[PDB]
Amino acid sequence: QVQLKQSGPGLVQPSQSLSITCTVSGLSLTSYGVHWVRQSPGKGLEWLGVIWSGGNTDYNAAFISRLSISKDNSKNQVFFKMNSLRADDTAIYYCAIYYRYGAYWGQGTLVTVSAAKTTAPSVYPLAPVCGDTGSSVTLGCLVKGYFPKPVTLTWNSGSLSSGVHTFPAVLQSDLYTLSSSVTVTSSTWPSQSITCNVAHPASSTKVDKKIEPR
Amino acid sequence: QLVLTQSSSASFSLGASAKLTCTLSSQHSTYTIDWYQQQPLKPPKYVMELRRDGSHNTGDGIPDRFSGSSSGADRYLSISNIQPEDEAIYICGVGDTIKEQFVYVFGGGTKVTVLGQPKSTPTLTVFPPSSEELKENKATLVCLISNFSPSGVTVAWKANGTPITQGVDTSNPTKEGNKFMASSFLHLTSDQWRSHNSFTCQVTHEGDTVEKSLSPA
Amino acid sequence: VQTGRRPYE
Ligand code: NA
Repeated sequence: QVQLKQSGPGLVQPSQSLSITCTVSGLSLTSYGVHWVRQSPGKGLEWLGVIWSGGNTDYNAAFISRLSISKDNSKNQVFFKMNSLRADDTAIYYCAIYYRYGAYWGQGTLVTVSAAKTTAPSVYPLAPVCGDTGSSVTLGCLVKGYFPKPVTLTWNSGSLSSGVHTFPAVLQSDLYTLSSSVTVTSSTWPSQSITCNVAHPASSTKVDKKIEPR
Repeated sequence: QLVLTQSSSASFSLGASAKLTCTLSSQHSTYTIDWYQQQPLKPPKYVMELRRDGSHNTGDGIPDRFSGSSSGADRYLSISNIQPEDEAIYICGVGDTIKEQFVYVFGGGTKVTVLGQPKSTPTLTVFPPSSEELKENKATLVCLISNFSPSGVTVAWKANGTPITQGVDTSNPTKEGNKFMASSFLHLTSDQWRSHNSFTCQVTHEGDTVEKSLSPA
Repeated sequence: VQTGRRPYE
């Protein structure tokens, strides 16, 4: 099937540049236009620009002075570049491809425009309290004091996906804290290994924490 | 100006038939629009193309209960037998040529709330500090609140039965299926943790308080 | 009659 995969750093210092690549698999950019869109927290969707199949472009007039979209047909990639970012350029950015009748969307790039320092999270395994007996058991992972969003958290490198609740980050004193829990049967754990995997692209850190009974 | 006007919110009873309105700017009343459905912090999903005679083409993964109609500048999205799964922000979009250039614009979005759903009591999961955190002379208490509906909750922490407010760190509720999730953290030093007898996370939801306790003992 | 522009080509 058709997939739009976005890549590029999300943390941008004020007045610096944002670059995002959209890699398209399963269709040819010689036949489709690619739009760029963004949504900022409770502020609605803004259309930014488009590159048509033939390579010509159109831009939102509020952005044309600092926005550039180009593409490489042979690689099937679209390059989005915006200069001179300000605090209110903080948003999730999406590429999109329309057809009769529908649209494919990139997964989105969470863009944070900030002068604050990158901080890697401290990751802690959470074992149930002593005296926890029933047929199921809930395990946890605490991801503490990182900047910026996002962090990507999985269990056993993805091969445990059922019963997983990931709670969105809370922000306080300029650092984020997040938690995730997984529910498994008592016969599964601790008989078998359960590990929290935490990746934080901005600090280039990947951490694995095994949950051990306490 | 090319402008799409939508109310910011709308409310319907479960199983009722719902209609959302998007109004085009007067000079663009004959225009074809797109409808989208969006979940918070997710890419929008294409719902349909809707033309001025009210005929439409629905996108993939949209059920039969969605349809469209028109009346002059107005474009309607109708959902019959409205389900909880239809709770979302609905957005219209329109394109034009303006001074020789392609422009596309979105409406402000309408948040749809489906009233009359079954209530759901929060599940609390509490975790004490890991021994790894304790070796850094720190202690974070974790309270995970899930499987609740409607979304209104308040969280209160207590130490030795006394309300405490310093070090509390509580999230807004967020959507999971048709339920809601929230987390609350209590940031302490290892010394505060070890010198108290108990701490309690207390969740009030629809005038019902549920609570769980943690002890250093 | 003008019907606008479509986001697909
Ligand atoms: Na293209």
